[PDB]
Amino acid sequence: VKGGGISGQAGAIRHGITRALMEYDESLRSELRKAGFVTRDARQVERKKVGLRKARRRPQFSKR
Amino acid sequence: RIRIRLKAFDHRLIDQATAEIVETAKRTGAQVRGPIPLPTRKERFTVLISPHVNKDARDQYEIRTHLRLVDIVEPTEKTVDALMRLDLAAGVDVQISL
Amino acid sequence: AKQSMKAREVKRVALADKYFAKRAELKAIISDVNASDEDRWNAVLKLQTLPRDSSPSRQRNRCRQTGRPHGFLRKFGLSRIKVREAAMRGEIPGLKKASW
Amino acid sequence: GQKVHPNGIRLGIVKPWNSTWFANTKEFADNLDSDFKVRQYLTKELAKASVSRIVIERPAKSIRVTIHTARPGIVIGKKGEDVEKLRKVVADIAGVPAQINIAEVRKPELDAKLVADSITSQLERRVMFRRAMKRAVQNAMRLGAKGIKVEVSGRLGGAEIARTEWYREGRVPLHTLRADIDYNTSEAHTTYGVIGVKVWIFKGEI
Amino acid sequence: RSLKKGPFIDLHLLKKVEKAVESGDKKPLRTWSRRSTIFPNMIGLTIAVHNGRQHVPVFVTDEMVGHKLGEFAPTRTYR
Amino acid sequence: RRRVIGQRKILPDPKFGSELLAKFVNILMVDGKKSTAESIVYSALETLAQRSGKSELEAFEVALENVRPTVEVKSRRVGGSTYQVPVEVRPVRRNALAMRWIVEAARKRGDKSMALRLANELSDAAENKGTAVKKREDVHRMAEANKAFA
RNA sequence: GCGAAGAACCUUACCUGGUCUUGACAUCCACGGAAGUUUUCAGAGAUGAGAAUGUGCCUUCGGGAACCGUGAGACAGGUGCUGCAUGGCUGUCGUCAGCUCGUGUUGUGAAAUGUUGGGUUAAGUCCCGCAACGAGCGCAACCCUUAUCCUUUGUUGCCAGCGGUCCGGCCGGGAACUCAAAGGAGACUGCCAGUGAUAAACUGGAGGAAGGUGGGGAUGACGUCAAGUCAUCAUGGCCCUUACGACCAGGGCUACACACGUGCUACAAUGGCGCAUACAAAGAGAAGCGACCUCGCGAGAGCAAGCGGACCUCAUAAAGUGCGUCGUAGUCCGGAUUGGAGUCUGCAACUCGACUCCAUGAAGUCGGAAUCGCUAGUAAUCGUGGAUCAGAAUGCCACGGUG
RNA sequence: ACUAUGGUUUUUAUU
Repeated sequence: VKGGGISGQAGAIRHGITRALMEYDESLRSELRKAGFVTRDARQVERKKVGLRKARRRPQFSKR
Repeated sequence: RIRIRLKAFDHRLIDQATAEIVETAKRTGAQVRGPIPLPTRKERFTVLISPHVNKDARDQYEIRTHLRLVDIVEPTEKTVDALMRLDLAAGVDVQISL
Repeated sequence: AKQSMKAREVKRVALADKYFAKRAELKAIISDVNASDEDRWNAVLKLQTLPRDSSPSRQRNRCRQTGRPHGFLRKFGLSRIKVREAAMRGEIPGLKKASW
Repeated sequence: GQKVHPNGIRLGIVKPWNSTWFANTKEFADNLDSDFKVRQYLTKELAKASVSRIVIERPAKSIRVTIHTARPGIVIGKKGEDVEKLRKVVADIAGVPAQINIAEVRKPELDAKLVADSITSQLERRVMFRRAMKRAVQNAMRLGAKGIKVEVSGRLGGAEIARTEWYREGRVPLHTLRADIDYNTSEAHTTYGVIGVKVWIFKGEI
Repeated sequence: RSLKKGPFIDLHLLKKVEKAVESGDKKPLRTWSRRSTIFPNMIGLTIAVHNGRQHVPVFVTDEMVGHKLGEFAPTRTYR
Repeated sequence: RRRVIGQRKILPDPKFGSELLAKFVNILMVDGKKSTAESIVYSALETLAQRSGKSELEAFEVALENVRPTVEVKSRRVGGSTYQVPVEVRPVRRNALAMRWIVEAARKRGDKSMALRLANELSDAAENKGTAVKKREDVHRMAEANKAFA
């Protein structure tokens, strides 16, 4: 393994182990099919919204 | 190891040299090295949409990097001077390398 | 913007042609102080302030598209208040959208 | 304004543009100043010569233009050399020697800028215009339109309110991303006030 | 202080320092020199320094050298 | 407005062996280092267990079973008057709440490290003890202010 | 923290002495001469005098042209005033689903109707149905993009397979895997079964780049407020024109009689202090970014490699983690307005810039009733860059780490 | 509904 943070390296290794078990046996190509370990997750970052510094915590700026 | 990488700034002006970058290589010699993938820089600019106040919204624009290697594969000076004083496209900059 | 300001906007480089635009490549070699107690060149740096309403710093461009000196984009030759309308019209070399 | 303009984002993506040239950062504003001033010159000389668009190119140490018209004969004029008198002005504005040529545009009553030039006169003269608008629509729908709209704003019925009067056929959608709309704005002046007229044409997607 | 090796010198005042050598009794002269410094080889004549609406007469002592003419002619009436 | 995408469920904790502890390391989460979760497991399992609960299989779970919230109060109208009306606590909140309130008293001791100062107040919850038990006891007293309705 | 990603002069409305009047920038009747190049004097300078030297190559009685300067009358010029005058630009309820027209019916008539009812949806969304029948505008749909596939190309990258090896991507060179583009495909409740007015619509399974608005965005109905803007302009009024125009040399715009809307860092100890360490993008870079190295406590300066950026540099990301240490205290906490002393740039840093080293260690013991933000890569919480430009951002915008 | 209970904001150029 090379590149990126060690908690992402771990996630790429569970994918690699599942793809290697899929090369080993015709029963593993079934028993691992829907386990979710080759099914790429989406925690996809939203387009940065003006005029917020970070994410969704809205600044006060209101009274008057 | 001498390189002559071509850089464009308008994507429609490098769409005029798409064949001539291969014909130049087949006219100067026989090996073709024009094409190359390379990392693209987005070269982004972001701007306000209201001329006054209203800093609540901004819109994004791009120019990107369009790059072709060209390269030199011929040692003969009557061909090296034709590649070092070369023409292919308009609105361009050329990166000479050692 | 006043017509007097629209004229200063060009006059502030039209004589810099003679004094700075072909001389200021030597701003560290000829135009910079080097001697202590006994200068030997020996009063030539005053010739850099001899022309009227004109200096290497006063070469400021302001903005040609609109009457605002601030809010200019030098790499596209436009003001930020007109650059969208011009980039939608396609007038700007190389600058475009898709989209974001 | 409100409701998306065909000269706005609709032209800012995937469409070709009439000026096609480059410039370095040390003189970029005079390159944009000349592009405006040469087209502003030519579009006013040819104001009654059925002109629609003008393209601009900048070859090395030169400038080159093409003028698109539905009447080449009035633009090329006497002896077939009446465009040469235009070079001497645009070469002063650009600072470089100028090249000029023309091109014939087909189906004139299908271009929004030449259709506007068939109806602005009727408002300027203060004459009956509802059949001029029927003709403007029916001639475009005969030539090859898939939709057309025309709308007048100013002095209608001698009122003081911001009221409009129109004629349409085939439906011209503006909120469609791909519809490639041809849109002209026109205005006339009279001893009873100014009168505006807008023309929108649809021919197909992309 | 310094300025770019050795003291700042200001020329439209200096053309009088060159003649007051040979100094004497005269009226205080109007001067627009506000960044000029009070060094012992540039001082010699009576002067009135500009404040942005008037010229005010100013005088210096033997124990001061690290100062500028504008500090003897303040531009504020206060409030 | 009832249209929601949250509404998450829990499963038994892999190291605490219980559904009643399934949220124990996940509450009041801050700055993502998750250093309490790594420092609270096994390293307090024989120093919290001193006098309460029978065997390691309940001697930590007792600190979430011996202390019980039973009632929660909010003002409501009945028959012709307003009262502080209680609602009786269900099994899905019976055990997984009272460990959310000891973080106040655990910040009045001068006691070192988050896991060990928290477990020292949780060690008292196994015998129904605590400093300022307001969020359990002051609502129980208010749920005795009226005891019959309509 | 707005116009403005910068401000000594300049910018600039405000303002004070000097000063020009057909105007710094024009057009109409006229009009002088190489465009250029040096240099002197009064004066703060504007300004006013000059003192000298440039005439191409053609060629017709001639005369060219950049830039300067003139003879009459109209005028020129104006961050002067006026968005209750007009075109353009633009805000928000709201990205809410709503607003209406032609003809028939009813009523004497303003109008009422349809758009209401009945299913259903994010949605006047989709269907059913009536004295209503038909219809436009907006809604949803294109496109941008993400999980995949088809396809092509490869150094300055990456470096396995092949030969040689300063045994090293090092020399030849190539695609293990992967970085890396540049161009196309396609999703339709389509298929299966259940509910429903077998309509519309809703709910599981099969197989998916993505299901049943897949996720995230763009667009701004009719209008409200006669919404802010002549500080970009256009352009009609009201006014100034030996001036409120244009300038030189300087005050300011960073005043202070005294009040608001927000923000940051601490009032500890999942906190500080010291030492050694894991793993990121993204961006700018020839008066630029500056390596190796020396000098000073340090800003920064010096010698000086690379060079238009997958290359060299800005520039050993920080929190996180280990190993040592300090303790429940106004503290090793906390760092503030003056004080001592340097560095850098420039016409010039007292008033009016930014960085750096020393001394002080104040106030701060959780705020006066009272008030406010956020529901999944969200709350949390710690770093990083850039525009301007001779001279610097506790801002603004963008990108990651951890959740 | 157990929220025991309540007053102003100029006539005058305008929506």
